[PDB]
Amino acid sequence: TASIAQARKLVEQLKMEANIDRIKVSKAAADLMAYCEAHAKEDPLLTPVPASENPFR
Amino acid sequence: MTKEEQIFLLHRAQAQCEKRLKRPCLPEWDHILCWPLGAPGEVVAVPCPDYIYDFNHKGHAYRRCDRNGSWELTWANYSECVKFLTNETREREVFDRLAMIYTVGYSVSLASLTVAVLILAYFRRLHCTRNYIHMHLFLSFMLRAVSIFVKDAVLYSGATLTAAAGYAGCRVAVTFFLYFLATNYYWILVEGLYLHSLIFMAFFSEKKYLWGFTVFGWGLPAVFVAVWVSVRATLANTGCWDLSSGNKKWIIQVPILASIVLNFILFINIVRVLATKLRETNAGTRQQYRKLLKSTLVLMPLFGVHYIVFMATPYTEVSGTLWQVQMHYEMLFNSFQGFFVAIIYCFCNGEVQAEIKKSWSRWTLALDF
Amino acid sequence: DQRNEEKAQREANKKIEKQLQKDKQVYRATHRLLLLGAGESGKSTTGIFETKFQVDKVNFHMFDVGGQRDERRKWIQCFNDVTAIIFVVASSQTNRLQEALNLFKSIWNNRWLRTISVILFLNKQDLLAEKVLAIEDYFPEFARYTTPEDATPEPGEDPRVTRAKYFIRDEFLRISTASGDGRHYCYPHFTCAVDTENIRRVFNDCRDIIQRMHLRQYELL
Amino acid sequence: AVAEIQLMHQRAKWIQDARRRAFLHKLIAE
Amino acid sequence: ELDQLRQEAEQLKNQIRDARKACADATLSQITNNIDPVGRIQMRTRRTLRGHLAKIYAMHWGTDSRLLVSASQDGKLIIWDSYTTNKVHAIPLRSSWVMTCAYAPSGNYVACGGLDNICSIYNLKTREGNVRVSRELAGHTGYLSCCRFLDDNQIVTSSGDTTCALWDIETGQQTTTFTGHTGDVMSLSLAPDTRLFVSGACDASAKLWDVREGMCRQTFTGHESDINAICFFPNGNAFATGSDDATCRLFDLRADQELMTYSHDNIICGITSVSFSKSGRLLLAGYDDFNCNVWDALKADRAGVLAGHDNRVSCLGVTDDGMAVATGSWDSFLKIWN
Amino acid sequence: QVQLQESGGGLVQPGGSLRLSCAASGFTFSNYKMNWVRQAPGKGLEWVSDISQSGASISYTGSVKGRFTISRDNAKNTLYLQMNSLKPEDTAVYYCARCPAPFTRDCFDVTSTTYAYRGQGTQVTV
Ligand SMILES: CC(C)CCC[C@@H](C)[C@H]1CC[C@H]2[C@@H]3CC=C4C[C@@H](O)CC[C@]4(C)[C@H]3CC[C@]12C
Ligand SMILES: CC(C)CCC[C@@H](C)[C@H]1CC[C@H]2[C@@H]3CC=C4C[C@@H](O)CC[C@]4(C)[C@H]3CC[C@]12C
Ligand SMILES: CC(C)CCC[C@@H](C)[C@H]1CC[C@H]2[C@@H]3CC=C4C[C@@H](O)CC[C@]4(C)[C@H]3CC[C@]12C
Repeated sequence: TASIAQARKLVEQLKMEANIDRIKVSKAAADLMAYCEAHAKEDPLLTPVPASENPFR
Repeated sequence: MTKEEQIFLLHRAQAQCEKRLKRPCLPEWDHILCWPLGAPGEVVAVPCPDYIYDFNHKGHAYRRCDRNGSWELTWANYSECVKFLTNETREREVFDRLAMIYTVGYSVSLASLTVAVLILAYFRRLHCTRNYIHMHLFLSFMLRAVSIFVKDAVLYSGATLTAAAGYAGCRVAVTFFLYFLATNYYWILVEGLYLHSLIFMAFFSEKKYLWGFTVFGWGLPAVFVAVWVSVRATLANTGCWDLSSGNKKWIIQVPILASIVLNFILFINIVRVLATKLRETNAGTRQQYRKLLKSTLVLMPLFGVHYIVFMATPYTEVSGTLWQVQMHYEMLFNSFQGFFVAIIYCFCNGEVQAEIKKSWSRWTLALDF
Repeated sequence: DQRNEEKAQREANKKIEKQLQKDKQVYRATHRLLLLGAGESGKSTTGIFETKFQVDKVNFHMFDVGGQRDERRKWIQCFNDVTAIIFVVASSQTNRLQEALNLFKSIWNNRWLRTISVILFLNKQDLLAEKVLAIEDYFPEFARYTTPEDATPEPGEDPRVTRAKYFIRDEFLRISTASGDGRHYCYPHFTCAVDTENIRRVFNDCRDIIQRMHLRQYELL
Repeated sequence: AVAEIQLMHQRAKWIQDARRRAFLHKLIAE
Repeated sequence: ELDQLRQEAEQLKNQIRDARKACADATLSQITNNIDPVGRIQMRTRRTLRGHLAKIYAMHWGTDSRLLVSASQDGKLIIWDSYTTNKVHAIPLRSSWVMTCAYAPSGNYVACGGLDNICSIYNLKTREGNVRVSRELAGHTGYLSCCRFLDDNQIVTSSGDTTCALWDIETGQQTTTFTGHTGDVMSLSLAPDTRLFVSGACDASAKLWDVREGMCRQTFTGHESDINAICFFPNGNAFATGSDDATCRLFDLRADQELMTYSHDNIICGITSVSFSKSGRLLLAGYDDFNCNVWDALKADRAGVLAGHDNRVSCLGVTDDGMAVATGSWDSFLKIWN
Repeated sequence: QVQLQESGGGLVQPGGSLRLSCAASGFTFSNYKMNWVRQAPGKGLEWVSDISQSGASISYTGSVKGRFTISRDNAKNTLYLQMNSLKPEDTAVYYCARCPAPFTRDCFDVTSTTYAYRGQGTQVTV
């Protein structure tokens, strides 16, 4: 009865995974754009930094 | 050089004629011959001198003293004496071809061995003990080439054109000539020993062998050269060190001869195992024969196999069959050896080609606007 | 203070450099073997086991893969730097030989194991002798096969058993010659259940591998 | 022997003959 | 008994698929049309750390963006000072094979794991002045693939026996266990708040685990082959995965599906490491074809390429302040790109 | 989601003929080398046959060499196995297995410990 116990556990796992909150893709994908926009300036790879601040130059 | 001794002998001869001094024509010294008692109205025949190797000794120089005790209005016949300068001048034409072909060879082998050392030194991932010893080989070829050009300049100035400056210049020139020449044959022996040690020991200490080979390569010839310089400067120390003395020329000849027979033995020993390595891949044909042929052709310029064809020959006559065959053959292969060991090993290497291609690809990608 | 730290770290760097210049020397000298074999096979002759020994003043580390998982596709990529992989199979339930054929095929064709050589042991040569009175069923090609003219048989061996030996060998040789001969080679051998020459064999093949590697560097082989 | 060294000695032997040649017939020189 | 459970499982899978298709109102590649391009990011090599003898397998930036730990297969573990290129510590390991190494957030501990199935935690305090084994953990039966420090006293580990574990370093016992995978688990990544984490295995699924509870919440099956790399987006609500299929995929924790796929027709090589940048706009992926592609994480276009390595790129790390990017490969060199 | 669905089987008489199918859903079928694995009752997994990406290179187990015909259909994404001259000793559970990596030659798919990339299986009895 070990294999049927494992099958039951997989069924219960799928039941746990199904009964979750799902947010719309267009909504969640706009939060990522808001994040990338808000934290644009602070990025040192997007914008190259003068050699006086960058300790590797 | 020799010309000063010749003048000294002439001065000594003048002194000897004077001591004899201390109606016949009276004896006198006319800076060439000391003349015996002449007969009036008759020609006096004195044989061509016996202290000149290149003159026909047998002939006679006619000079007639007249009945007044004076020389005929000075008459002399030198036709019989000068029987070999024609043959000399004819043999001079032959030497210029040989004098040109090593200049051409050591121009090509100079040009084609700067790109190789540029590539090897410049690239980072081509740095290894193997590619250190190859760099020492190529820089020994370069030092050989420039030690030929330097020697050629003093040979030119000697031929076509102060004196003491020429002497010491000649001594420094000849010393660096037969030092940089000596180091090249020892560095091909070093490569012989290195390839013979990898196969037959299966482990090696990079630092121990590197410093051992470096010292054996550069340091050890300077001992031979130094001993030769000191001995030559002890016994002769006159003129240039161009003229041979006797057995002393062997002092640097013999330690070089015994680096070409040994290096040849190392060659034939290594080839035998390649027969095994091919045979052991058959059990595990013409293809194997072709691979062995190729391996032979890419291993014969490195260890200088062609040297053994005429390595041991006694010194022959200046003009002749054997001498010209030998010298033409040797000058051709000694000259083009540089270019051959350049093309076969540096240009045709797979890893070098790969690196160059990748660097070229990076350059093309960088040029994208 | 700013100078003292920039002197102390230079000395720390030099001491670590000196330690690595003695460990680099040790690491490059010693050769490495991977003892990969089946469970049925006699591999005796934590996760990983290690044997350290030396022959002719040459150090050999041999690594026995112990209690791992049967999925080899990930952890085997750590072994692309050993000097040789020793592969031992036991001649004989399922067709274990076919599984050995498939495993050797996968090892050979692998992208990251093209520069590593394989040493091959055929074990249980006595059981093959015991099977002559009781094989041919799982291979339809054993009948259409003749014994090599160029492989000499040892005294006191039934020619049928030698035929089975050379057939099994040629089954591994056809796989090894199918592709990628130039880069790496396969060295098949024979061994009894109890034998002592094996270590000398491995030594006399590891030298061969290193020699062929240096001759590959000079573009000769 | 070494061909370049052999060549040097043969060339040196050939070259060292300017005293006897220049001394005996100065007419071509003059 | 098995039929009523397998058919039910198929029904539940179809329900999840239909829920995902129901919530798929649009894609990330539609709402990002009017976004400025990141231009050509031309990064330069500033340093080159040359100390390792064998191939470099894993590395991990410290929280100060100054020191980094690098693990090779020669048995040495070397701590590099990124500025002065001085080797600070060199530790000889008891085993030769290493697959993971982790640098604690406080900088007191360094953990390493490999095929030996024993995770060695080293205390860097050393008032004596020499490194010493603080405690070794031996509770795994496969091989230790990846480990990460939550804090000084807790460490999450991933094994090759299809299970993940959470240890307590002080006691040396397993707090809990994570048993959901059906293949070798390659790597994991911790959220900044150390509350949730993801695990990528060799069954093309990604499991979202609750650290405190001890259960998984979500299973993402968008890949075709084994997932090697996994990295959290800097806000902790998305992550990108790199599989052997040669495509990168970006998943979401709230949309419960993939947002975007990164693929190029001239690339057929496997993915060995991924890492987001500080802002998250750039995604750095080290491929099997001896270079690192700089993907635009909101446009799915290549910003540039880091073709500095001469062998397979094995590990890639980005600093917490985004000042540098260090890559380690099997040529035994560490390239620090500006 | 990589999923494989075996089709066909059933009880047949020795000397008969039978065909199988393998529905390959959720991946680029054309770029993967695939193979057949079987589990004899009370025995371990043994390799039967395989087929490359293009379909040029084909190999069989010796005991079934020349008796089976494997063929892949990249148009409809389905693996098709023909079995002629059936034997009472060829009864087993059949697994349609996929190689884990694309554009490669080597495979490691004989693992009985819940290898993820094989189908649920079909029963063939004689
Ligand atoms: C410039 C004039 C006087 C000629 C000088 C010739 C000699 C003294 C020079 C020319 C080439 C030089 C060598 C070139 C390369 C190396 C490799 C290095 O790792 C050690 C020194 C060493 C071995 C040099 C020693 C000195 C050297 C042999
Ligand atoms: C013989 C006379 C005329 C010239 C002598 C030149 C001497 C002083 C020079 C020329 C080449 C030099 C050698 C070139 C290379 C090396 C290798 C190095 O690691 C140690 C020094 C050493 C061994 C040098 C010692 C001095 C050296 C031998
Ligand atoms: C392999 C190498 C090292 C062998 C070197 C042998 C050398 C050192 C020996 C062997 C024969 C020796 C020569 C034998 C005879 C003479 C004649 C004498 O009036 C001057 C010295 C001289 C010219 C000797 C110099 C040194 C010499 C050349």
